[PDB]
Amino acid sequence: SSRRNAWGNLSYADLITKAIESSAEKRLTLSQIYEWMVKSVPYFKDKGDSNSSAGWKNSIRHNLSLHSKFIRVQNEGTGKSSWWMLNPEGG
DNA sequence: TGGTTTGTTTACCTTG
DNA sequence: CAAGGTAAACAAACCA
Ligand SMILES: [Ca+2]
Ligand SMILES: [Cl-]
Repeated sequence: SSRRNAWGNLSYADLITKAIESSAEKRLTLSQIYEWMVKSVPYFKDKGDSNSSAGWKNSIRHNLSLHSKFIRVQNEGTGKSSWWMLNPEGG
């Protein structure tokens, strides 16, 4: 009752923002964001396997695409997925 | 090849 | 209504 969600008061977008800001280069691929969640948010420490992360990972992809505060940056690297970063121009 | 990952959207509930 | 969390439909790109 003192916390919006199980993991705390931060929204998914806030958590993504934190993960990104935590990197020296201020950019992370989707899987690095997943990694950061499982290593940094107590609540997800265990929800990391295949059968249990399906849902929150869906929520993360959803948040990345929906909010303009996050921009997708091309990574050819042949087969590598996009770098996700905070929109310079704000949300 | 066929299953998985990454991304984009739209929909559905619940709160405030 | 708006915001968020959660589901899900779809498809291009990957990859075992
Ligand atoms: Ca976006
Ligand atoms: Cl697409």
